[PDB]
Amino acid sequence: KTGGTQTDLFTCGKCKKKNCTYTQVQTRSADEPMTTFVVCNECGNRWKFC
Ligand SMILES: [Zn+2]
Repeated sequence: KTGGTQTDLFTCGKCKKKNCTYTQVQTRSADEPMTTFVVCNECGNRWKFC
């Protein structure tokens, strides 16, 4: 009950598995382009990629 998709491109930094979700948002406006964040659906370890 969050707003992301199961992608499994990056591993977590704890559970060391492949069940991470990512979202592609672009901070303030849709003309100030994308940022890719990756969040583990398992323990909740999150980091970014861009
Ligand atoms: Zn984790």
